[PDB]
Amino acid sequence: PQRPETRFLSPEFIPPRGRTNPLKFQIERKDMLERRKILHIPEFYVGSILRVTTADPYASAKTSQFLGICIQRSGSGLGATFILRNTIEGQGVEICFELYNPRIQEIQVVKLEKRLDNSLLYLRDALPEYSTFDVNMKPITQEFNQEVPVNQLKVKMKPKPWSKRWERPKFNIKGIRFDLCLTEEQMREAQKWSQPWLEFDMMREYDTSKIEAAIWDEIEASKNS
Amino acid sequence: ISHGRVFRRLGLGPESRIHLLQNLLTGLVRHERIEASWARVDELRGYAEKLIDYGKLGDTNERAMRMADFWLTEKDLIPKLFQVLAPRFQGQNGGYTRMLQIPNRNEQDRAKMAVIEYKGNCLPPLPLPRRDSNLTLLNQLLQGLRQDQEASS
Amino acid sequence: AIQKMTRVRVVDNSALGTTPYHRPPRCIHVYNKTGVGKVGDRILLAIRGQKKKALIVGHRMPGPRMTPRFDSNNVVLLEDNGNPVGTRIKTPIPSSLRQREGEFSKVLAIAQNFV
Amino acid sequence: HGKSVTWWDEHLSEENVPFVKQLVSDENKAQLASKLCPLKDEPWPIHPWEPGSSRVGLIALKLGMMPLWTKDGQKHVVTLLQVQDCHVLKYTPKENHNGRMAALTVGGKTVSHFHKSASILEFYQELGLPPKQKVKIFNVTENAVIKPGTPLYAAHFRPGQYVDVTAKTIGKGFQGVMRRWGFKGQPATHGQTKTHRRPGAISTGDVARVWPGTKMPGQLGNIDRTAFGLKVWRINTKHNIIYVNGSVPGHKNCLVKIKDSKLPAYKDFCKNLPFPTYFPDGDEEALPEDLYDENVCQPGAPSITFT
Amino acid sequence: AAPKNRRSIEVNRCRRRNPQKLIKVKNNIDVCPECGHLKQKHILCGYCYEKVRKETAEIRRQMGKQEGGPFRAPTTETVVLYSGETPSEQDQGKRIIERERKRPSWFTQN
RNA sequence: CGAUGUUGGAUCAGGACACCCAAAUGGUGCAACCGCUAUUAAAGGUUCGUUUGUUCAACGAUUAAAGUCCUACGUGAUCUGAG
Ligand SMILES: [K+]
Ligand SMILES: [K+]
Ligand SMILES: [Mg+2]
Ligand SMILES: [Mg+2]
Ligand SMILES: [Mg+2]
Ligand SMILES: [Mg+2]
Ligand SMILES: [Mg+2]
Ligand SMILES: [Mg+2]
Ligand SMILES: [Mg+2]
Ligand SMILES: [Mg+2]
Ligand SMILES: [Mg+2]
Ligand SMILES: [Mg+2]
Ligand SMILES: [Mg+2]
Ligand SMILES: [Mg+2]
Ligand SMILES: [Mg+2]
Ligand SMILES: [Mg+2]
Ligand SMILES: [Mg+2]
Ligand SMILES: [Mg+2]
Ligand SMILES: [Mg+2]
Ligand SMILES: [Mg+2]
Ligand SMILES: [Mg+2]
Ligand SMILES: [Mg+2]
Ligand SMILES: [Mg+2]
Ligand SMILES: [Zn+2]
Repeated sequence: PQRPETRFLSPEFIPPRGRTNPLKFQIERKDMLERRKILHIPEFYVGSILRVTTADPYASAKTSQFLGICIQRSGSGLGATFILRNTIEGQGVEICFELYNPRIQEIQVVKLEKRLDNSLLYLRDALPEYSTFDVNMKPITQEFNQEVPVNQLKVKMKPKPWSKRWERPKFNIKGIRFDLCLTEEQMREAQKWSQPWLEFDMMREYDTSKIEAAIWDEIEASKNS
Repeated sequence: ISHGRVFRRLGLGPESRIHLLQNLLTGLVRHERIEASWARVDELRGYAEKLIDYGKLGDTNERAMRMADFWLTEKDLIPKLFQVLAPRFQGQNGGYTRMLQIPNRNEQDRAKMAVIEYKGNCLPPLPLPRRDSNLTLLNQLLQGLRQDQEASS
Repeated sequence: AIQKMTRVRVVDNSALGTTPYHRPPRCIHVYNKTGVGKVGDRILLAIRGQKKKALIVGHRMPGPRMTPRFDSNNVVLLEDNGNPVGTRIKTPIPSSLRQREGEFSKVLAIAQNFV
Repeated sequence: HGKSVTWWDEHLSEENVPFVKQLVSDENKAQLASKLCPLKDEPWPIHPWEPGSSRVGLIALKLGMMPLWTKDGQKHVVTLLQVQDCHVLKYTPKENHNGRMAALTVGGKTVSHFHKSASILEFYQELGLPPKQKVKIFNVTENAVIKPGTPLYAAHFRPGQYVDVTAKTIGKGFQGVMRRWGFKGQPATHGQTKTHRRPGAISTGDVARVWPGTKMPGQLGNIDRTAFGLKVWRINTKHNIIYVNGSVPGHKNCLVKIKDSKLPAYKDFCKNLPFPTYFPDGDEEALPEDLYDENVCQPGAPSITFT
Repeated sequence: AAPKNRRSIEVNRCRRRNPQKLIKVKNNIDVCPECGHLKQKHILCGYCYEKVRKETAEIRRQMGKQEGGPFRAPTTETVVLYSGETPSEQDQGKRIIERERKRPSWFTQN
């Protein structure tokens, strides 16, 4: 067997599309790399389970723990955020942590996983057993030769209505058992909002390959310096 | 408030906008020089630039084939794109097409016309706006500065 | 964000908050000057035909960063003296309520789980 | 004589267009680099600080926004204001401008010569600087006058100070009365006919006229506004970037007029500041790369512990 | 609403002849160096382009007769040759379009 | 009367002071607290609901206070038509 190498770049390092002087992105990028020297932010995707240790002043112990599945990742630059989902005592709790908040002591990934979707916001309307995670679960270490294995797990759903109309093509959700909860009639009606030309409009795509190469050199130079 | 909107409202909506540019792009590939309204030609320039970029990827790349399948509504132009247009453009990166303002159409609507074409087409050249020759009085005076500047520096 | 005429959920063991009724416990009035209340803001409830004050512990509208968000509007029953009528709270409560100890000492004394 | 319209690129040949661009570009660098010695080219005398004195502001460019955290755990938003090219242009005597305070003129970022007026180009030629984009007038007391042509940097403001910001806000065009003034609209479904966002009654029956102060639909947004009491958190030296708390009026990549705050609380807060401005040559020492306020959590600082 | 009184011709003349409503003159008219006709500075010459368009239609009309089918398109480059000319070595391997008229001056061979 | 369109709401409010609140003050059967009464001041403010077409009124919750009145009992070439 062989072990091919691939690069992982955090999503917040990808500058947003728009009209901002690139000098602003360099200023944020320098501060982000300085913060990463002290706080070790590991590689984690949507669906991976993370434990985050924050510092709250009003607790008996100044540290505070929270373990849950990462529903989504969003934001760019110094204000990157991620949302953790966990259910305790039958109560669903969601917290939107900040990656670069100086009140975070450490970030640990107890299970590195990638799922069929890119934003797991459909767990609010899913069954409770898909959101409950053991608080004191032991960390799991994987070899680099696994390439972040994808967890193909279809999810049951509560009866309608839901938080959002997941049947619509605009969400592109394939990790949900639609056959069990929906009939053929509702599937055809949800297709009336389908827009087939969006995937073929070649001016709407963001080509950031050139930008990523430039910022990789800056990251590599920071480690060497 | 249309701040930051780079696209234009054409036809009967966002879907009709693509189809209008789909027919124009098909005509541009087959004939290599077409004339239409200036607003519609300006939008067509962006797609004609990137369509060649998909052509350079190759005949085997599936994404390029599916992308060329949708835009080339006539099915005898896909072999032409991957075997004539793409091989011709290998040197330049973005200098694929030219846009010039044709005078107003001699009709009631009096629309603003434009001509869009591909480089190196097998057609008579357009009357491009030619710059002044270097022998002109103003150019000769400025060339005196350059000769003196290059003599010392 | 809890405002007038919102169905709420009671998270302490009380005779009034546990006995089933044919009308859900709705909100009557929020004592904030703005017509909408946030976490740790007093509220008046209409439970089983009578009016009881309550304290909101968790809502569903997102708030500031690093603040927990729950899946149900959770309130705790309260009296005019500020002493809760319940005995213990099993549903987790945000840790930010410990900031106010002068008036929430009794409410936080019975809480079990903090997030 | 119906002379035809012309532009700089009309009569230039293809072999001289690159040459002219090089010609003007080399002039700008020579002119800008020849002004980098304010204290070596016979500057005006410098007076010590006095109560009630006002300093000279700058003209900066708004880059964007960043989040910033303090040592107490709170989160603040700072706007990156970059000073690109700032030079004092002309000095007006006290009795010729207002009669109370002198006026100092400050220019904006460098622009092309080929698209400015004849008088504007001629004015800068005598001074020896490339044309500027925006020009603003600053009210400065006689004890803080600066010789025209003296460059200014972002170090003119030291972290900890409160500054004002004046710039044209975002223009939203011809907007209706609901968006412009915030009037409530009519209901949407209870029988209303062709009335959902209209102002409604605009006056009373008796007066038989419309008062001059009446609110009506019209232009919204493209006007000059000022923000007061913005605290300066961090100053960057090499890139000349100023961090200001809160949101400053104006869109991205616009020119912003920055001055010391005129609020009554923030009076005489310039004794511990450079006067009349920061001269890098006189100090003969290298400033830190970044200047931080005492309450700012630095990116290379240990994580917050509330122990 | 309905007008209250008839507008006098004195008022109408002021409105109908205001400088905004008058036709503005054009100062960007120039003579074409090649044909001597009139054109604007930023617009291609109407006479010269019409000269090209007529020739382009003739070339395209000849191509149509060389591909009878509606879905027949060449897979190679195209070169147009006039009377008194023969294909070059670099022009081999390409479809040939023959025109009886002499090669036009503006068209340039490579 | 060869037409001055008529209650209530919705929108927008202009004004008066015989002031409901906010500020200053005299008197008291004013110790303090809570009140009663009088002088001065109109820049700003004067809530959300159940029943009734309702203005009005009753009732629930609250507020520093939920003022009185004029303006074709403002405002249908801006809307509503329950009466
Ligand atoms: K009458
Ligand atoms: K009033
Ligand atoms: Mg919802
Ligand atoms: Mg636009
Ligand atoms: Mg149209
Ligand atoms: Mg364009
Ligand atoms: Mg009852
Ligand atoms: Mg605009
Ligand atoms: Mg509305
Ligand atoms: Mg009608
Ligand atoms: Mg309507
Ligand atoms: Mg009058
Ligand atoms: Mg206007
Ligand atoms: Mg009459
Ligand atoms: Mg009214
Ligand atoms: Mg009023
Ligand atoms: Mg009075
Ligand atoms: Mg009072
Ligand atoms: Mg009336
Ligand atoms: Mg009415
Ligand atoms: Mg009407
Ligand atoms: Mg009327
Ligand atoms: Mg009726
Ligand atoms: Zn011509």
